[PDB]
Amino acid sequence: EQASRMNAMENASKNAGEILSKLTLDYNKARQAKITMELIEIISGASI
Amino acid sequence: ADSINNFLANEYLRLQSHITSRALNILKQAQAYETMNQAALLQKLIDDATSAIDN
Amino acid sequence: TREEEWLDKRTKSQEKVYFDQEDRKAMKRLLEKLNTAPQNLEVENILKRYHINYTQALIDELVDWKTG
Amino acid sequence: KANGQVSQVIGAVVDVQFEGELPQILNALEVQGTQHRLVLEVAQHLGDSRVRTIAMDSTEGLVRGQPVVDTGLPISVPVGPGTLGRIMNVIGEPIDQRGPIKAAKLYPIHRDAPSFTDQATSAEILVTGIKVVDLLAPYARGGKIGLFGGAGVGKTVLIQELINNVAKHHGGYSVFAGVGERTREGNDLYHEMMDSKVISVKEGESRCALIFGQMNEPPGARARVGLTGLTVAEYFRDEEGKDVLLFVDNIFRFTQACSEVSALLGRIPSAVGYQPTLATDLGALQERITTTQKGSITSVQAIYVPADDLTDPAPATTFAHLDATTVLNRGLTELGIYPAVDPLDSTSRMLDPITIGEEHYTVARGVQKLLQDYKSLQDIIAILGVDDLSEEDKLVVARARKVQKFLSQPFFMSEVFSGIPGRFVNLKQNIASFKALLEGAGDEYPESCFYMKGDLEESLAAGRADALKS
Amino acid sequence: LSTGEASVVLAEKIKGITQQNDITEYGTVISIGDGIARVFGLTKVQAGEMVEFKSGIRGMALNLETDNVGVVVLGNDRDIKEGDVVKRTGAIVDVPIGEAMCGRVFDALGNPIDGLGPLKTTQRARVEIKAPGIIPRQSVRQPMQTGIKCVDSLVPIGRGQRELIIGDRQTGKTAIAIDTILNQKEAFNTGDVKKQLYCIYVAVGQKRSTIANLVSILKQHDCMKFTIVVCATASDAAPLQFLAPYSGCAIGEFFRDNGKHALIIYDDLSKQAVAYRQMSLLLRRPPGREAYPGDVFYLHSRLLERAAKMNDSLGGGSLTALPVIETQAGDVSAYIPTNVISITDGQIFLETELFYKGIRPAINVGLSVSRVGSAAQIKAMKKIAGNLKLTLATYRELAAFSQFGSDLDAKTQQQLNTGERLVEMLKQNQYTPMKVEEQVCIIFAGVKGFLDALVTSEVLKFEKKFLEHVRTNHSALLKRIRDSGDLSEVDTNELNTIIPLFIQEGGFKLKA
Ligand SMILES: Nc1ncnc2c1ncn2[C@@H]1O[C@H](COP(=O)(O)OP(=O)(O)OP(=O)(O)O)[C@@H](O)[C@H]1O
Ligand SMILES: Nc1ncnc2c1ncn2[C@@H]1O[C@H](COP(=O)(O)OP(=O)(O)O)[C@@H](O)[C@H]1O
Ligand SMILES: [Mg+2]
Ligand SMILES: [Mg+2]
Repeated sequence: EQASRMNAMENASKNAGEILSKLTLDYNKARQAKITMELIEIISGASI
Repeated sequence: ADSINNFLANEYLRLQSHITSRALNILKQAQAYETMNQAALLQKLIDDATSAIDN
Repeated sequence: TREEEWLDKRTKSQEKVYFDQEDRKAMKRLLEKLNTAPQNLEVENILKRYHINYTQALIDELVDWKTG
Repeated sequence: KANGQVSQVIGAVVDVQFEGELPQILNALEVQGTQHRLVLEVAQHLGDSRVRTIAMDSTEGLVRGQPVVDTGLPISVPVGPGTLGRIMNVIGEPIDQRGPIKAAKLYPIHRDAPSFTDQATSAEILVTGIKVVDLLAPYARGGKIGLFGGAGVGKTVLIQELINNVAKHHGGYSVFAGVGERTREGNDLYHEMMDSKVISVKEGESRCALIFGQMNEPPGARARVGLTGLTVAEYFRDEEGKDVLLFVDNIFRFTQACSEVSALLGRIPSAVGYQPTLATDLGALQERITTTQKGSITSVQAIYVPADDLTDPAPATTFAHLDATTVLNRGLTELGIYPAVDPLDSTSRMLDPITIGEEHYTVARGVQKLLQDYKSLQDIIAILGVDDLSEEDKLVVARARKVQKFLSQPFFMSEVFSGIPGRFVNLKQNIASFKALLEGAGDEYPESCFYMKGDLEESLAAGRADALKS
Repeated sequence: LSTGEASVVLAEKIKGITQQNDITEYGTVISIGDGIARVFGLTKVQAGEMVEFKSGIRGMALNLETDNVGVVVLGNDRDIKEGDVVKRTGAIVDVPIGEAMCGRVFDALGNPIDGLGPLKTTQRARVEIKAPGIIPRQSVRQPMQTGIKCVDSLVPIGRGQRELIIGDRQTGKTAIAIDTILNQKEAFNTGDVKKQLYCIYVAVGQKRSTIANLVSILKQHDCMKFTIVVCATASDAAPLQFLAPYSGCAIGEFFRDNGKHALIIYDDLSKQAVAYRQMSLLLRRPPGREAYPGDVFYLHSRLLERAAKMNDSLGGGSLTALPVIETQAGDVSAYIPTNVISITDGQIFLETELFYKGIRPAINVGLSVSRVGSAAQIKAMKKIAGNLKLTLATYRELAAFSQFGSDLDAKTQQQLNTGERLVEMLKQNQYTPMKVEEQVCIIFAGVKGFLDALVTSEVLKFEKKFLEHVRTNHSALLKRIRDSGDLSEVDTNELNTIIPLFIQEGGFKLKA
């Protein structure tokens, strides 16, 4: 039980870390798009 | 005996409502057509006026 | 894709189930704990005016009769 | 004699062409020939005897070249006791249909805030009857109070409760300025104050003023009607050294209305589209709402949090001006606890061991630390559960839930929704009730009884009643 | 009235026809593009005034500049050319109102597109008018029965409020509106004017094929006799989509000011903002956040704020609004959805997950809320509606523990099962509205726990059979619940005894 539990948490913690890292990339990508969207709005208003 | 007496009793009212409902619908339904005939007659009068303008 | 809701529901769910049983014990314990002069003068003065013999048992019953 | 004339009309922005003696900025201009009284507030001088103004009423029906009269002073509204118990418009017109408003004089809605040397700040506990508020975020009489809440969280009902508990039985006067909110709530509050005798038709009564800038009003009016209500409070403050209770509805609509026209005014949009003058425009209003040597104003203003995003520039800047803060959380409403006052986010400048009694401060932090610990255990409890926890953690979670549920208090304004009569809790009973729970006085009884109760004694009596019932 | 008498009055009416013409200023178009026309001169023109071009199409003067005038083409702008004539009519935009509007389909301007015949109406009201004040309004205390179990029970709608039908594409937003219109048809047949509710459907940016299918359904159920359909399709110019909501709203004010009750249904408003944004962007106005104009909030607020419950002094009329909002990916944090939520009273959240899991109508009661609350529900409903919410609240919590499993307390098993009956009970098919009294009986059986006996898959069919059985044998009971609107004690005992009995009589799966 303890042996299989330890292995399960190792595999589970491993998968948890991989997914967390993947979302971090998407979070940064979304951050760049957010700045781009807001920045274009400010330029559009400043143009006129 | 009490179930038959209450059945025919309540069933008698249902038939009474069926007739009066029929006599009322036929009357209202006829009135609907009657109004339609009146509108059709007057509609022709308006149609005659529009045609007179075209002429 | 919503894992925060999954954790949130699991928290409230298990807590409710756990404390639901604790509520039963709490009700039983508190329930087990709950399971385990002036009027006397008023009636006595009345009996005095009629100068009738009065005993504490009679007064206690009349007092209990008033509350009843 | 009209000096100006309409030259350009686009949306709510209207330009006037003057021949000479241009009106100062913020001056009120009267347009002649309109079906309804239209007032224009001078905002910018564009040169060539041109001025750009904002319309307070619908610009539909106007005509280029229509004569405009210069009053020579900013928008003046009637002040005095005549406005008490009466609804007034952004330009001072009575919309209650009770007749004209009698005012001893007219004051301008624009004025400089009181100096710093004559600030005369003071701290005094305000017993509002709400146990969760009087304990964690005490209010200070004469200091700003903020109610941060999202869309449909219970901030409107909370304002009504404060009025029912604070406005009444108040020696001084009170002012209610509702800007940008829906009109349905205004009619309900008016009928509520009438039935509650807070307002009445008989003169010499109705020690409360009502101002409404509801959504039905166009832009510009919602951004300046707030100043109208403030002027009423300023009159009752300066002319009479009487404590004034200023109940301001959602103020986010003020900064929002400015942004609705900021684009047409020529300003460049900000990071979130707001006007560059958000800080200054909002600062001019907050600095004016403060206690002075003459009188004091206890302002209860609500801040609408759009999309539950506290990082918005409008509310973020408001936190710096508020003395007491009340942040409403949506998670609590899901649990059924009301009022949904966030105990951790909510803060109060009066929450200082020197200002308030040390016992009051101790019990306050004791609850915050208790709840903070419980929130951390939620993570492990989700996977393992409360059973796998230690006795120490079990007791923390047990008391934390009982205290959290006990924070819920039913008020009179919530009877229609819940069906349980309101209840008032004193400060002494409030501190004593929670202080007893922190020591474990109620750890024995079930957590079900510590829900929507006023005092700890009420919860215990209810618990015993359920026992004999079964 | 005899045929001769009517004809004489008809001829006399045609005789009294006046027609006066006055000097109307006209201007030339400096430029025309994307439906925007820059007009030269044409001074002394009022904002929003109606202007007519050479071809005959109308226009609205929105931008009044010292140099030129910005006009919007209210139709197809192919025939417009440089230098064309533009004649000002002298009247602000308006639309025809009256009772003849019922049973027809109009456009944003109000022209009938059904092809049946010309509109016979004499009253025309301005499209944009100041909303009622604070005094004319009145507290909402009348229920607006939609026919849906979950709505009439959990999110009651009272005549005079504003409820938001927010959801994603193909989530049942239109299905809710259709079920409401069908429910009000019954009250229209019976002579109860206090419950008749005129329906107004505003279609903004929708394919004509879908609107055509919508009208056929109304005629199929004979519910079009009291319905008004305003069509502002995608091919229609942006101003038409911009005015269609206000246009239909003006038609509702007619019934409102006349002591009557009207229900206006605004379709997706995001499409209006695109048209209003497009109309504003083409006018060379400075754009705001997300490219929308700065006063986009004032747009919807001005529109929805008109719906109110007039006081008895003005007739006691009421106008109910049911605006719809389409979300991209269920993100309610966007700009437009957030604003509409803060304007309306309550909002109905539609979840795509619940929809595919068999929960139709897919309603998220956890987030849905209504300001009026129980103030609109009837006596027999408030009593049962209260406990229903609490029971459903607990079930949503224990949902997670089901995955945990490995044990289940006796009570938790009951509460878990009990909640499953309610969810299965609240489900409802499309185009199947239920009567208010019938829901009380079904919802009553659920909270009392009787549905916990039969299998969940059989609860839905039991609903149909149970209601049919009651309508035939127990008819006086339904009449009391309807007339009095309260669930008396005598009805409780009778209802509490027949519900368990019926389940035993009929052939169902009794094993829980
Ligand atoms: N309660 C329901 N029960 C059974 N079927 C339903 C239900 N609601 C919708 N459907 C089906 O979903 C489709 C139409 O969905 P619906 O029009 O109601 O949602 P919508 O959001 O209004 O779509 P759109 O945004 O394109 O107008 C149809 O195939 C319909 O049969
Ligand atoms: N503490 C509360 N007491 C009574 N009703 C509440 C409470 N909180 C929420 N409600 C619910 O909130 C809704 C009203 O929200 P509201 O207070 O009007 O927000 P806002 O201040 O933005 O107008 C009602 O449907 C009502 O059922
Ligand atoms: Mg509010
Ligand atoms: Mg749809």
